Amino acid sequence: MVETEPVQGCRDFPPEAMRCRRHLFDVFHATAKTFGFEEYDAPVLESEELYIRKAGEEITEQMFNFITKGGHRVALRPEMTPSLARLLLGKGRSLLLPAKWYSIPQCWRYEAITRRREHYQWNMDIVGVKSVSAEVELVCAACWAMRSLGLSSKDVGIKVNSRKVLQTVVEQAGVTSDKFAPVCVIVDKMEKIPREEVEAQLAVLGLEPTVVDAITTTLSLKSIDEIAQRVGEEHEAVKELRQFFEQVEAYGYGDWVLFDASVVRGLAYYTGIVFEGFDREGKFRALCGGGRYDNLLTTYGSPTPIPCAGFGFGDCVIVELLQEKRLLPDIPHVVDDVVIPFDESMRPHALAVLRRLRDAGRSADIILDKKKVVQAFNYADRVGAVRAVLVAPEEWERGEVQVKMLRRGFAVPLDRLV
Amino acid sequence: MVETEPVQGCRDFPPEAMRCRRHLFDVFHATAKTFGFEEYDAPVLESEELYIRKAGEEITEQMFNFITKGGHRVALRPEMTPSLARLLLGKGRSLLLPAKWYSIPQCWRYEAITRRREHYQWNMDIVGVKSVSAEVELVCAACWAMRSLGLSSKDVGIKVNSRKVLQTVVEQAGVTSDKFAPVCVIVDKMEKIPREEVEAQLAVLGLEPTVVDAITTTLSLKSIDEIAQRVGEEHEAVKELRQFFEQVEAYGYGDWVLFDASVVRGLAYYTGIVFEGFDREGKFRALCGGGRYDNLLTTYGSPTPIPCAGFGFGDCVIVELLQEKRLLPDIPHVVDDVVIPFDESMRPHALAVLRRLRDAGRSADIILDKKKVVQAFNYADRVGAVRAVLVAPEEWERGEVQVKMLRRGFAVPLDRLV
Ligand SMILES: *CCC(=O)Nc1cnc2ccccc2c1
Ligand SMILES: *CCC(=O)Nc1cnc2ccccc2c1
Ligand SMILES: N[C@@H](Cc1c[nH]c[nH+]1)C(=O)O
Ligand SMILES: N[C@@H](Cc1c[nH]c[nH+]1)C(=O)O
Repeated sequence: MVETEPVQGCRDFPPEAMRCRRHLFDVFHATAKTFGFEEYDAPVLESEELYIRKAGEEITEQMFNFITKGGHRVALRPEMTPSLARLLLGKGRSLLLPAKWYSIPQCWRYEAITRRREHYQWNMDIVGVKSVSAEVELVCAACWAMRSLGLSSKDVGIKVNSRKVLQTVVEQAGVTSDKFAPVCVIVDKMEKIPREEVEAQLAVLGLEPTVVDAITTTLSLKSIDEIAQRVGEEHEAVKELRQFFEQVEAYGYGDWVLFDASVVRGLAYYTGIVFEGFDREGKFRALCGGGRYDNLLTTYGSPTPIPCAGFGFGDCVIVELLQEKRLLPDIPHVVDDVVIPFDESMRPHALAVLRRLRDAGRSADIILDKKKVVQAFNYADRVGAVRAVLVAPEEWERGEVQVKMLRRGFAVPLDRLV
Repeated sequence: MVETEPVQGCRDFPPEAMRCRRHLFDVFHATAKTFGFEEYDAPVLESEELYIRKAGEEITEQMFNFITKGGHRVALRPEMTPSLARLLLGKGRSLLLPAKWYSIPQCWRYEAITRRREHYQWNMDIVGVKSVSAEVELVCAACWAMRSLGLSSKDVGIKVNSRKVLQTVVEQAGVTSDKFAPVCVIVDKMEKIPREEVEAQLAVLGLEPTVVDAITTTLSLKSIDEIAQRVGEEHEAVKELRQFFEQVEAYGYGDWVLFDASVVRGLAYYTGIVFEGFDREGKFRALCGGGRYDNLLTTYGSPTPIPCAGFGFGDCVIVELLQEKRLLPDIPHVVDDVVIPFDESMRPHALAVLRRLRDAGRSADIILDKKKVVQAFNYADRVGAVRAVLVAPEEWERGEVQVKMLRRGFAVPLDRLV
């Protein structure tokens, strides 16, 4: 007896579960199409060199990696953004900007807590757009998908902030910019852990209380006005946030978005606006997350800087949420027609009827093994047949077949079936 | 400058290539729906124990495997069928038969020839059907997909045979059935390599010339009648083949299928009918391949035998074929509308028009960065916009917007856009 359970921390998708998965993914695809993005994909396997960012990120701590027999260090992608940029660099100047690329890759992490080791992540990125109009498009896409699954501005939101704010606090206070990204990582873990633990974890990177307290204060500012008092309306993070909120208002999604100076995200490459989907009952971790990352491509060796922004939207939390709101009922399998031979002698004919139904775009099954009509009808019910088509010898001589709608069973000519 | 090329032997799918991939996969999905199959999926990662079959198969010689840090021996699936059976066993008696399951998994092999290490394989299996009516359904599905891509009975075919034929030759000649599966593996490599090399490779497994010559002769029989002379019409492989050909005839695909006693397939678990898609110009390797495998589930420790049959249909050869026949032209990207602000002051309004178009199911982009109208029109062309919608201040005061079909530019009220 072989092991039926899957590999540690992975998921099987038998039909029922796969229909839930499809319900979700169809939304990601439709939203992408609505917003005008183009699909792409890259190998699940990447060179390990692609991810070592030296910022102390939780994503680079828990990487599912190994060695090919041929010696090359490779990894199951923990995320898609580095792969995207690998494609964008490959294209060079034959890349046409602006580009709006999306994908639904499965991504992989490794842990000792026997926790999931995989998830599917919708990725949406806009490449080659300087202005916050891209973030606006991105957030609006996030919200569209959410409403498409049947969530409202009363159920979820999008918290927004800009790392440029903290960028200045750290620059003015006298800390070399190399220390910045690792700080964002530490400051991102604020609600999750104590306050004295963060300040000690910051102090470890060579930062005195004056410099640390400035950081504490600026995360717990509640408005843009308060950000303005702290760094002026002159500040570009302020103009960007104002423009961002103005454009999302105009698009019609003002009720979905709000400012939150605590939001930094845990990844290193974000440089400007950042955002984080959340549920309004405070029950769940983030629904999705993204931001602007203007330097990643410079860092990958692009001769000229390429502005980007995008987000990830995982398959785990959104499902947990939809399930709580009872917006993910099991959809049962359907099929238009189940062709039923009265007996084996009728099989050849039933096969020609089966041909016609399919030829006309209908979905159809035919009873495969020898079985009684009554068992065949039971089978039709089980598989969600809208209609049973009985093929009996008597009707066949007349050029007819019996048809029963499942939601007597009337005689019908061949030609009127379709 | 980071490495832009992907990992050895894998493929990137930037937008253009991904549209080809989608063209193909949409066919696999539609054919599956037409034939009434249900989608499933399992982890790309499986325990290594799942594949060691001891038959000398080329698939188990070239397996892309490695060790998790946690010690477990795991592998990137070289095929889907063992994973399917893992799911089917997990379900036990809550599995409803007959079951018609399909999937489009990426599968992985390892080689020293720096050759592809991955492909996408459409898998279609019917579970819980004793009679050849399943193989009929399977082959007909194979052909449907092929015609759906625009191939004809004049371009490709399906060669059919039954391993039960060789089963008897080997049994009558006095060879323990353990030697059978390894023979099928060797006999499958017949066209690819010399004849004396196969007979020496057979002799290595403890088989004298009398027993070997029987095998040689029975592969090069050209008709079913000749199979009948050799093993009688009594024989069930003969009744099965006759029934198979009769049912495919009746379905309307007689011209696509033909008998070929050389066909055995290279995998161990096939027990009855087997089949192999081929192109009629003799140019390419197999388009797809499948068969009946009635014992795999017994072998996996099922308390009672579960009859199955199915096939694999890869993404490599079919593409090569379609490309030769010029049936895979690059489909360029489209989008319904590109909303164009006359200038930045018009952006808020353009965003509300963008809302309306999307709200109505249209796909739409909006000019994201600051740019001239003329550049905006050039952009609209590039991305396959069917229609440009210019939003100017003069028209806006009237409650109008300018609309230009891209395959003057007339004024239109907001409400008539959609
Ligand atoms: C329920 C939340 C969850 O499973 N999240 C998750 C799973 N797997 C990965 C793999 C790689 C990166 C992130 C995640 C997140
Ligand atoms: C062009 C044919 C081809 O690439 N075939 C192929 C590629 N990759 C795999 C991986 C696993 C098993 C089979 C194949 C076949
Ligand atoms: N890869 C990021 C999401 C993202 C896409 N684009 C920018 N950020 C994440 O894992 O959260
Ligand atoms: N897994 C088989 C195809 C198959 C599916 N079902 C039965 N056979 C192959 O790799 O060729």
